[PDB]
Amino acid sequence: EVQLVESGGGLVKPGGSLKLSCAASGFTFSSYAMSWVRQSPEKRLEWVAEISSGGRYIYYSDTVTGRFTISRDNARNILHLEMSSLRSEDTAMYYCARGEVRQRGFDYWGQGTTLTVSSAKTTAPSVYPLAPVCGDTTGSSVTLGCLVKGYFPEPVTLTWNSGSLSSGVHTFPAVLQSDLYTLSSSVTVTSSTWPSQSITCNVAHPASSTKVDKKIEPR
Amino acid sequence: ENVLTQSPAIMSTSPGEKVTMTCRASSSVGSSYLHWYQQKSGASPKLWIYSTSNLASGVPARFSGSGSGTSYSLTISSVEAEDAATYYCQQFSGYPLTFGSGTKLEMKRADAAPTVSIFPPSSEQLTSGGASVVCFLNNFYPKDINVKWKIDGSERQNGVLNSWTDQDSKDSTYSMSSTLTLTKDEYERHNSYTCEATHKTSTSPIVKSFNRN
Amino acid sequence: DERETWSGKVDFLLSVIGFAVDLANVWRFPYLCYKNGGGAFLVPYGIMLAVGGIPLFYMELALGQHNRKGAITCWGRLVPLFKGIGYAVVLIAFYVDFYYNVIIAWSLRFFFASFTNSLPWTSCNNIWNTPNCRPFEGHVEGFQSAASEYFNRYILELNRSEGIHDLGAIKWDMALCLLIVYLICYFSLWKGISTSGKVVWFTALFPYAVLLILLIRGLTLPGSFLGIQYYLTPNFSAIYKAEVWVDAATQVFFSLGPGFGVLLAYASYNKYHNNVYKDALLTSFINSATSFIAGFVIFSVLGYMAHTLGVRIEDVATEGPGLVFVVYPAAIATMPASTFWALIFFMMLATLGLDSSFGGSEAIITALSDEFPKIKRNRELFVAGLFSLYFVVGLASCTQGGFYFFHLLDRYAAGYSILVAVFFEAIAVSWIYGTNRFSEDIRDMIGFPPGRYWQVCWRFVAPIFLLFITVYGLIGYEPLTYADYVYPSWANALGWCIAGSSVVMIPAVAIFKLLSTPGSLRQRFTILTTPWRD
Ligand SMILES: CC(C)CCC[C@@H](C)[C@H]1CC[C@H]2[C@@H]3CC=C4C[C@@H](OC(=O)CCC(=O)O)CC[C@]4(C)[C@H]3CC[C@]12C
Ligand SMILES: CC(C)CCC[C@@H](C)[C@H]1CC[C@H]2[C@@H]3CC=C4C[C@@H](O)CC[C@]4(C)[C@H]3CC[C@]12C
Ligand SMILES: OC[C@H]1O[C@H](O[C@H]2[C@H](O)[C@@H](O)[C@@H](O)O[C@@H]2CO)[C@H](O)[C@@H](O)[C@@H]1O
Ligand SMILES: *[C@@H]1O[C@H](CO)[C@@H](O)[C@H](O)[C@H]1NC(C)=O
Ligand SMILES: CN[C@@H](C)Cc1ccccc1
Ligand SMILES: [Cl-]
Ligand code: NA
Ligand code: NA
Repeated sequence: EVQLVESGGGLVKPGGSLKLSCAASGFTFSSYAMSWVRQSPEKRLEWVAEISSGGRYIYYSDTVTGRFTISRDNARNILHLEMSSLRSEDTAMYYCARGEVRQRGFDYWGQGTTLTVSSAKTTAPSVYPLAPVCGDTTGSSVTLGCLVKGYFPEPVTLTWNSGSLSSGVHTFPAVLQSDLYTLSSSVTVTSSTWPSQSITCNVAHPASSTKVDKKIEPR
Repeated sequence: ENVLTQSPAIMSTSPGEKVTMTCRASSSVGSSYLHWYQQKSGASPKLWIYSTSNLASGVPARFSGSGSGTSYSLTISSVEAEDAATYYCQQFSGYPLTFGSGTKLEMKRADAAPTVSIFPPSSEQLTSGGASVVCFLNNFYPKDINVKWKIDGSERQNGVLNSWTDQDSKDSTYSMSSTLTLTKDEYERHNSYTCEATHKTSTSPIVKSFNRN
Repeated sequence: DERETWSGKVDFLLSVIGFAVDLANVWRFPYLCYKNGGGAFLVPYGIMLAVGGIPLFYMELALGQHNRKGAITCWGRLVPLFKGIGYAVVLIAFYVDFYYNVIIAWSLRFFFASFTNSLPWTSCNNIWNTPNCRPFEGHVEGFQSAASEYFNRYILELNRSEGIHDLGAIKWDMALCLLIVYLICYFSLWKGISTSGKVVWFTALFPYAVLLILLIRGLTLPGSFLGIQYYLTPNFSAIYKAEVWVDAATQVFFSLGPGFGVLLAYASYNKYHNNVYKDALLTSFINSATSFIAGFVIFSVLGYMAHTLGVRIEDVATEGPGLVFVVYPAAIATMPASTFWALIFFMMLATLGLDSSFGGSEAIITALSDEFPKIKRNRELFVAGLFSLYFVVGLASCTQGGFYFFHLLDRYAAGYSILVAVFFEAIAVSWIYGTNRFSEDIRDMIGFPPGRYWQVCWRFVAPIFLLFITVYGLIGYEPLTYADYVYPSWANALGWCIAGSSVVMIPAVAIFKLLSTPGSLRQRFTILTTPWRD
């Protein structure tokens, strides 16, 4: 039925500017008011700005006031957020929501679009295999690993056998250290499953145009 | 600005029990202007309770809102595993609009010892000059756990990257990834490396080492 | 930024409840129920009230609070082409104060004469009585009642006047009452809603105190139930009648105060985030409820006369000043402790017109104050000059032929004038200004947009509802006549000028500043069709 899609956003240098767009469908857009709500990496929800149904009455938070401009296109049903002189504190995932009746709160939310403000340069991740020490053998089952280290910015796409294995798989969230993200993933398969078959760790890092699959051997 | 504070910050509960999370505002808020949102892990927030009482469409009757003035509360009659998420209270009473600090609801279960795995630096990494050791602690409860790195005889307190998985909706356990990064030249100067984690489950730590041999 | 504000909600509510509730709630509504066949009349009444009446009442209170300024500036900042509407609305209320205040004076006059025992209107034995006088109401015109001859041959002295051309001598006891009325209105609206909001605490609340007493005192009398039958006994045969739906539509519109700029003025002093939709619904209900309650008050006494006093219900059941100044007092005189019921009754009539007159004058003052800062800074002097103009011109209605002058303004002044005014108010807001644009204004104030039900009534129902009343009003038109006297054709024309004086302002101001601005339409047109966007 009702669907909201946030588009745009990505890495931006401090002081820079960017424009976010929200595509509204499934309802009359001119009727409902819209708002931008961002959630920081610390998971703190902060209301940014609200626009009227006709785009007349506008409200901003004291944080983004004067540095942000929220627009409205009722013809194509597109919501816009114009950012300028971006700071590091402005890094979060921005949400599109309505937003019409104050007493009903926010009806629907978009999937959100991520904005990262940093001076850090974009770098491709280095994928490393995790091969068990040799060896205690087995054992009921054996765990493998894939180390993705020194990349930026987020996100990264990590699966196993092209998403074939969803079982016994733990993908740990990235941890930013000195302007670099380090990520790792563990998969647990039976002793007869490996290395009898092929267990592959494939990582995808769109920012650097890095698509790399991998094979794990106990060499 | 109207500051909404929610407590407890994190909450563990066994399925079927009754949970209550509160909300407190700097200034008095209209009872019809206070709403609650449920945000599941890796998902967008969803309207849950509005006007302090009325539930939303799709929201089970187990949820109930209450409170007024500067104090509000969200209550779940009988908690279910699918009710585990972060809950945010928010007020439309006045601008700027503000969200509560949020209350993270986690499911409580039986204690389980972590399954630990240690991996040596990958040969692909050594050629780059760096050497990083990784240790996986999988499927344990509760969340808190402590990894300790030792090269040979002595412990190394720095150069460690820890990561924790969010609580899964299946076995409701946690997991940790501890990565110790070193230079290859400084890595090849020591022939032994040990990764051990002291959990609540055992009075003595689960330990696994490896040698360059 | 910025504007003076209310002393808190109860002041505003009582001002609106005060303005909305008047003698029309008493001498009119109950009569219509009787004429239209009882509680069945509530059906067309309630329907005409829901679709037509409230939405118009809601509308004015909404943009009244939203734009936060008088009728003149409000429509000037809304649809500058239609700014003339604000002018029309203001001078309509200006015409009304020339006459309507007289009713309050009559109330004070009867109040002064009711101090005594053996009330003067209870006997045909007096000096002003004709041989054709009767103890109570009848059929034949040549023979009137005792309470009727007192009002006509003593108070009004309308027998001296042969028509509107002869106003006779000025009656000073009546001029004294009118002056007393204008004084009360001056020390009320003196400092504005500061004092005004406090005074309505009495004028608005007092009538309900007396209503409760007369409601009990009425139902405590023999044949009181018989009157309630003639009042509420349903005939649903009238539901199919066209005139019934017209009377219900007419009463509902005139009972509420939309289009007078009074609601617009009162609401302009509201807090921007105050909830008007709650106030509009509340105030509306209290109004109709008061009429319904008062209905029991009148017909309980009316039925009492038919039973104990031996008079036909058709004769004693009437509308307008005749009911309150003649029929009802006649019944009170027969009851034990007559002097008490008479004193509180006439005081109720005065307090019923006072808060209604407050809003009328305030609509002029507030609309002008926002338009002209000169009379904004000088207040006490302005209202003094205004009420001075009222009193002087009002002396025409204090004459012996005063009623002939009063009845002329009653029919013509606000009757056909405001219907077209409010019709343009509805068309301007819903179409020129637009509904979607207006609905958004309310959402920013009360937090939520009006239901689509309200949007439909504003854009469609109201305009048809207004023309419905206007069309039938013109088709059922007749030359002005009172009793056996027929007004000269010049008198009729003099009233159309008064009725046209207001309405003509709309197209006039539309043309005036249409020639003032440069460019060429649509360019000149679109400038006047744009609201104030800064
Ligand atoms: C004669 C005395 C004793 C009673 C007077 C009758 C009115 C007080 C009642 C009768 C019909 C009622 C109306 C019936 C229909 C509704 C529709 C309703 O519209 C909506 O609310 C739609 C959704 C929403 O916005 O809530 C608003 C009130 C209203 C006009 C009611 C207003 C109050 C009314 C006029
Ligand atoms: C029906 C007869 C017999 C009794 C009527 C009682 C009168 C006094 C009742 C009816 C409706 C009532 C009002 C309803 C609305 C308000 C708004 C509130 O903020 C102040 C009190 C006030 C103004 C009430 C005063 C008392 C009131 C006017
Ligand atoms: O009998 C009572 C009372 O009636 C009249 O009084 C008039 C008075 O004359 C007027 O000047 C004005 O004050 O209204 C009064 C109403 O009673 C008569 O004057 C006389 O009978 C007496 O005063
Ligand atoms: C009635 O009594 C009042 C008491 O105030 C008095 O003024 C009046 O003269 C009396 N009526 C007469 C004597 O006709
Ligand atoms: C409430 N009914 C109005 C006719 C009363 C009024 C009085 C003075 C001015 C305008 C209107
Ligand atoms: Cl009425
Ligand atoms: Na009325
Ligand atoms: Na009144």
